[PDB]
Amino acid sequence: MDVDEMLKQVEILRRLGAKRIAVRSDDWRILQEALKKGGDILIVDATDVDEMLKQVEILRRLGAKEIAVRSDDWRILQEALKKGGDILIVDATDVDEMLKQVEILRRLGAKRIAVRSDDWRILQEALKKGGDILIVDATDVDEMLKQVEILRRLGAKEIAVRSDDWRILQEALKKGGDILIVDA
Ligand SMILES: [Cl-]
Repeated sequence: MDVDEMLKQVEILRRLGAKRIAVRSDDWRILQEALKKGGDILIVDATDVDEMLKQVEILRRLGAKEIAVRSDDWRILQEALKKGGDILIVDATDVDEMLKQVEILRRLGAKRIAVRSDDWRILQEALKKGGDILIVDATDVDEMLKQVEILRRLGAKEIAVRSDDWRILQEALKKGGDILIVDA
């Protein structure tokens, strides 16, 4: 998720010093509120190609300087690359499929690729292949801390934690995670 709850979360996280806050939502209304409220990255959820391109253009005309497009369909991500979306968020399931998806995106000139996976094995292979942002899907506070910490001493320079619970994201802020991804 709700607008007043997302604003409240963003405000609390910013008042705790979060320097990179992402707001994820399938509703254009929430994301426009987050931009106005100062959210750093707007994460456009998986939608149709026509609706994704229309939302990207208006977020950009409204002043979004960091737009992320999330999609499991590689067609959307390329069309968002071409439109100029800033972060391409790969939500793949198969390992060898992910590095395949990442490699074409990078050859096409994607300068900011994010890989999203609850499986730490995929995220490491993404770190190996040079993905720019590792998006950890959280579930347990001590499990996320473990994954964040291993990823960090593996050399991950940009770690994002995704959670719908303010508890996990504050722990990720406390632990030094780079991007806090407010789920809605
Ligand atoms: Cl995401």
